[PDB]
Amino acid sequence: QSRSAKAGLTFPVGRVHRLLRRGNYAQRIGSGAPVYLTAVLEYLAAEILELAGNAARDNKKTRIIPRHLQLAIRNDDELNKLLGNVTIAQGGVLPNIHQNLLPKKS
Amino acid sequence: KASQSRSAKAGLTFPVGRVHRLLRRGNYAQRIGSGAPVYLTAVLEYLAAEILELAGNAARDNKKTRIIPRHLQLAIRNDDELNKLLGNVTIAQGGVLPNIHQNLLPKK
Amino acid sequence: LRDNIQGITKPAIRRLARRGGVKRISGLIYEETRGVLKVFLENVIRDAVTYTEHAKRKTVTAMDVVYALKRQGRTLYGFGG
Amino acid sequence: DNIQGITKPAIRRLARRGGVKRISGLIYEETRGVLKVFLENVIRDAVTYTEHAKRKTVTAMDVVYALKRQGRTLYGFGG
Amino acid sequence: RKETYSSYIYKVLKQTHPDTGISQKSMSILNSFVNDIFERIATEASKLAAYNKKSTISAREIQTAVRLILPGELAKHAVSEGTRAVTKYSSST
Amino acid sequence: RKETYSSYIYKVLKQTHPDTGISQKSMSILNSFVNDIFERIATEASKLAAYNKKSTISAREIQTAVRLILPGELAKHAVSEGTRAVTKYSSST
Amino acid sequence: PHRYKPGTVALREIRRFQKSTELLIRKLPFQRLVREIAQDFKTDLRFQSSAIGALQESVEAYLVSLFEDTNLAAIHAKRVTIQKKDIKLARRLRGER
Amino acid sequence: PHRYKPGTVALREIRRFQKSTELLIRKLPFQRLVREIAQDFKTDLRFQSSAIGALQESVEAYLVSLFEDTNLAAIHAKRVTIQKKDIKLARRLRGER
DNA sequence: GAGAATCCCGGTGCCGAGGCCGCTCAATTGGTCGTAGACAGCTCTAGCACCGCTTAAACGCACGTACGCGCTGTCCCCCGCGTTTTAACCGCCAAGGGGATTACTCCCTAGTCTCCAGGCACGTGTCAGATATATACATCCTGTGC
DNA sequence: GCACAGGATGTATATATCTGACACGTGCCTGGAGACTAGGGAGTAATCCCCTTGGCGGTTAAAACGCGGGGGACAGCGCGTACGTGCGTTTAAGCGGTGCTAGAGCTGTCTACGACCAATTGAGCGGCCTCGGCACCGGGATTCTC
Repeated sequence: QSRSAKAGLTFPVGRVHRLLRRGNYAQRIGSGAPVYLTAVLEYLAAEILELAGNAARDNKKTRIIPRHLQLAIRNDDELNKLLGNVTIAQGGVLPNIHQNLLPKKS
Repeated sequence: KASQSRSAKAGLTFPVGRVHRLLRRGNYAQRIGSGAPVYLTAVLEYLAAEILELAGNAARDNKKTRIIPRHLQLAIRNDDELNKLLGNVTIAQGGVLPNIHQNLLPKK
Repeated sequence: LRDNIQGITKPAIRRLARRGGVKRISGLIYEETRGVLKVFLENVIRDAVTYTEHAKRKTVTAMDVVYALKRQGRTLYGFGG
Repeated sequence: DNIQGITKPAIRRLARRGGVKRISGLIYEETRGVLKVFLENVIRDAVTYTEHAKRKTVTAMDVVYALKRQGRTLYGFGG
Repeated sequence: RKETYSSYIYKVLKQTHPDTGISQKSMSILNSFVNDIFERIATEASKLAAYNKKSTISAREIQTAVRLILPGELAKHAVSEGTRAVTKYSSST
Repeated sequence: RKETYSSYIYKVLKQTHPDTGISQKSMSILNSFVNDIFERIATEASKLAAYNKKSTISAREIQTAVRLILPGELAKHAVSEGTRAVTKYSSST
Repeated sequence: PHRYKPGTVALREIRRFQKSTELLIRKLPFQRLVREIAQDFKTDLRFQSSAIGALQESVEAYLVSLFEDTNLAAIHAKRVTIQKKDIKLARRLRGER
Repeated sequence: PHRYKPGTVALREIRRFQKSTELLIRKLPFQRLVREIAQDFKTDLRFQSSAIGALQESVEAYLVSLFEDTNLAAIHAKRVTIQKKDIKLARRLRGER
């Protein structure tokens, strides 16, 4: 039986444990550490795909495009703060206009 | 059969055995070659020697004898290659750079 | 509550500005710069205290704080030994 | 003529992607110089990876590691 | 033969969205994203394990690391669900 | 029992400027500098060797690490002195 | 005999550019520049196809991030026009030396 | 009596502070500041004195770098006087929020 | 009030994103042992708290002066558009050159015991500021008269 | 109103004292070096196949160019105002002193968690296949705009 099932998770605790094993970090690795690592990657992936799915549902699209990924990652200020040094392939820019760049009055 | 270390056998003054020891249990790789500790000893020797040439020249420009960290700050930041090498560092008891922008002076 | 943010006195922000080479400082900048001091302060000391609570120490030593400066790319020398 | 390959409407496209209304005319050659010093860094950062890998063609993954080294990491090209 | 997280991220999505599709280059965005985050958290874990002269990787130093590299409301939520996951793994020994 | 680089760097400045004192705060600057340079070059050489799928650190990837990290003119001076150091090491005859 | 106001068609193409996300540099001259800067280091360097696209997406990303900040620098100077001193202002304040 | 032109002694204390090395803030208000800003994360938390000195020289280096950058931002804006928008512009261009 | 320029909707393939079978390594299971971390104990360093006097430093008020800023006419150099040309873009052939992939073999480097001296930690002999007398000698301040 | 004589005073420069901050000679211990062993990692080499760079040619949006004009940078100029200067009046760091006392750190000892080896089975990777989501082309409603 798979250890991802006994942890109730859908990311590969064996594979990330194996990658951590040749990950060359220390001489010994505990058993619960890939479980906790799998859990935090699962929650973080669930939230970013939740925002991507909501952005897809806002713009009538049922396929994820990296433009929708950029709109999903840059609108949330927390994920913007964590992904501040990272750019996205075919991402695009959020439409932001300073208030006097718009001409005229009223 | 009595032989000395491999630091002088490499003609170097930093301990190649100690930096080798840090290369094993620094767990950067499970296998370490023979030329890696002598080469790393050599490059640390070169950078340290360059730093003390600049610090000694700064101290002789200040005609002191003991290296105050003001001398280290002026040795690092008045040389451009160390400015790109040590851009994000802060040196304890170092202070800032003497610079005046030309508009701030009373040009009259 | 107390005179703790404003305990960093008004000529001190002036002196720190004169270390950089300014001439003219407006009067309304002092509380904003005090805000800048404090907002840098919590997001360095939160890394410092997370390093502290992993060590199971309830005093903050001089080593975990300089690695907390090493965290965001603002590394510091002198207390590293 | 090969040096001037990035054309003036391309700087116009990048500037209006940046969202700038009015552009001064002396921008463009210095922006070209900005390109020829920025991508200079990553060509140096990538061909050293390539020659240490005993290869003489570059790929996506090593220049993505070069961008990751110099702080502006990119996704979607492996890595 | 190379490895990725195709079926797993796809099962996460089909759990939360049974109707949205995924472009392969978008999935490469997510793959580079997830192993980038993995490499950062694992490198910080390696450092902070060596920092306290501990030769072992465990749950407490990745715990401290995920508080310190993930900021607010993605720190505490991830810590809560991961503690739930490790407790439901240890109980189901 | 403590570890440092104090005596070695001490004879480094004595072999070129014997009439020069050193401060222990400045010596802490120097120790932190050599430790930071060591850990930077070693972790980037390790990451670069992980690119190659090479499990062994040899001199070639750390001189590659010199060329990546250290600025170019002092980088070529450093690799020149490193090559004469390793050739003088290799002459065990 | 109609002529449009300066600021109408320009602002509408900023909007049409901001909704779009396609590459703006023509790929073949950029390919020429990256080859001609690469051959100064090692002659006969072959190039993988998506490496050119990675370099292109990096340089549009970095120039867009620079141009937004330089627009902020120019609008801070009570001006609607950028200038090369605003370019070096943004480069110093970015810490790009 | 005889006075000096305003700004002539300003540059004198500029070169006096930039000649100087020591620290320009009293230790006790800093110490109460870090005690009353660190107690929310954890109560009864003691401190190493040289850790307080590290916090000192780190934050003073950040403030002198930020003030130098803000002075450049102000002098680009055809002024010498430094305002709130100079701080906002500088914090936008170093990238931190 | 007109009119290009937008959004919005209907018809065309199509070609790149989900299902579907083989099966190969790679996650998973069971037994062994040694070691690194977990808990107890004890010491000493040093961290916190307060007394008390000091004084450099900060707060507060009055002034006044250089600079921030609102306006105003001036270029004048940037912006919208026809026209051509021109180099980018696309389809596709090729070929050969370089990454990939298996296999064998050496050699190079991890692991272990011995030792002894390299590099410490910890005492003492050896040069720079500070206070102090001393005594003639040049120089300045001060009282006085023509 | 100005020149002359008497008193005061720095002061210079040589010792003596006298303290305070440095480089150098011995325990010591522990980690680097040497010898031996073992095994697996990289080096090399031969082939395979994939892709990558030219190389046409058609063709086509797009850039270069110039012309008319118009909004924005810009030097200047007034005007007020806002921060620099200065000095009386607290004041609160600061030093240092002491008193206490709790936690950092080192050692000891156990034990329990996981590296490691032999065996297992399953599930995800990949070639192959299907098909429908959507960019694209053409026509109609609608929006700022001069």
